[PDB]
Amino acid sequence: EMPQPKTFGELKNLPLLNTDKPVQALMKIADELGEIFKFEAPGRVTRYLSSQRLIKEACDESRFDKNLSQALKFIRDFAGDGLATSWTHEKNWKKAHNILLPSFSQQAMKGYHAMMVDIAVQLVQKWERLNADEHIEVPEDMTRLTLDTIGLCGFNYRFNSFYRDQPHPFITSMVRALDEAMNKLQRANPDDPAYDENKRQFQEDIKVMNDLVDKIIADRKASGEQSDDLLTHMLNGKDPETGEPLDDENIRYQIITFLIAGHEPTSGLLSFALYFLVKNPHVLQKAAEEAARVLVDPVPSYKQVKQLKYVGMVLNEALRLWPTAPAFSLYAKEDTVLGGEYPLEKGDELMVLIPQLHRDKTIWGDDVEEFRPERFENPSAIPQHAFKPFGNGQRACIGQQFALHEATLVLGMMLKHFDFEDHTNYELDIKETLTLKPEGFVVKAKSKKIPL
Ligand code: HEM
Ligand SMILES: O=C(CCCCn1ccnc1)N[C@@H](Cc1ccccc1)C(=O)O
Repeated sequence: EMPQPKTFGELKNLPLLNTDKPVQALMKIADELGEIFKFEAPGRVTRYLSSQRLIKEACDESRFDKNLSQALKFIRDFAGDGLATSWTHEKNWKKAHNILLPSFSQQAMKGYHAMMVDIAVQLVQKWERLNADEHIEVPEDMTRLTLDTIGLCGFNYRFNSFYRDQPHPFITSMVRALDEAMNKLQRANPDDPAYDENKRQFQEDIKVMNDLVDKIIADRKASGEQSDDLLTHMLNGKDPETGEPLDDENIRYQIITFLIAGHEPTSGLLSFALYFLVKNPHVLQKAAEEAARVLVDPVPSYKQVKQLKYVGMVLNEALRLWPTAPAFSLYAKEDTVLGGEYPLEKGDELMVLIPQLHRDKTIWGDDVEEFRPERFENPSAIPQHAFKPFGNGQRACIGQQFALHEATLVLGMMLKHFDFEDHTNYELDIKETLTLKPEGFVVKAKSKKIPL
């Protein structure tokens, strides 16, 4: 009874994801098959959920817990039992959860703001300093910004991305390791000697990341500056339940986890937000008007960022259309029936296909493809589990407020400081990595010539 997309013999559905854009492939499948489809691969089955109707059940934490998708399982080879790749039942998940949640308290957020502004100003300055007719490589610069922000705010580490015309080596290795991790989904015989080089490159890339992590830790140890940041909590915070701090190994995984998680989807969000803004000039103008009205100081204060309501709406609407961490996986904690209709056995896996959730016309109306920030004029109007860019429940994104604050600040500053032109009439082309990004999205920015 459950729809299932086309199969490939013994490979079952797995070749469907042998594409550069698997999330978009799954969205198309969802478009065809509806709110739920079974997806089989050799030795694996999951069910992709796309309707709020079913996802609200899936989001019942008494019935389902976070599952490590194959992607996360393979990413776990270097993210280990960091927060994102740990099972809820692993001691280190709840420990690190409890230890690191304070890093995203309101007070923490205020504390990050200055460094977020530091990086944002670097972005603005970069764009201010472009010559006539030069253009902005949007995902690239958003990723420079987000990486630097998480590095600086989180770890008091400067990736100095705006000093580089190429991504920081960490990124290069992180991108290749993520990609290798996700390529393993397709690999029938992962121990085939043909993948020895992939294994070597994987370890080399993991070593690059870990070397940077070791440097972040050593620099913090050696530091004479007082820090009270995410790393501080990693190195010193004690879990109230266990009384225990994170052990060294987990700290390292958390650093890797947060460097990755703390920058990748946010960069996508910013990129998509700017994409949608330049595609929707009335929206852009409204957002710009808000930025101009609110950001009355040379650098935004924390409170001003919080007053960028419409910018927040823009970001939420971008997350609605292109949630940059576009899926998460769940497993049935016990036998349960989904939707009154689909019996699941304990351990059965679900995938929540967030972009498709966000296109559930029964929630959003028929105009789901339109970019309408006003959908979020009162976010509380959105039904529960209808809008899930940050995942669910206690396994939701710990960094959501950081992401949104950063993105609101940055977008606000961008909108305050520049007019943007979609000079190429850019054709959305969504590159799928760990996140989604509008690949090749370029704009031209005309400074409003507002000093910092
Ligand atoms: C707009 C940007 C972001 C989006 C869309 C996003 C999305 C998500 C989603 C969907 C999950 C759940 C994944 C799952 O259940 O498998 C998640 C978890 C997580 N995110 Fe984010 N995220 C963003 C930014 C960030 C930031 C800025 C940080 C850290 C500073 C971060 C750190 C994490 C961590 C550590 C987890 C795992 C939480 C846990 O399981 O304990 N993310 N994110
Ligand atoms: O589920 C995840 C992993 C989601 C990670 C989201 N994310 C980002 C940051 N934090 C969490 N991919 C999806 C889509 C997919 C399928 C095959 C190959 C690659 C991708 C799936 O396997 O169905």
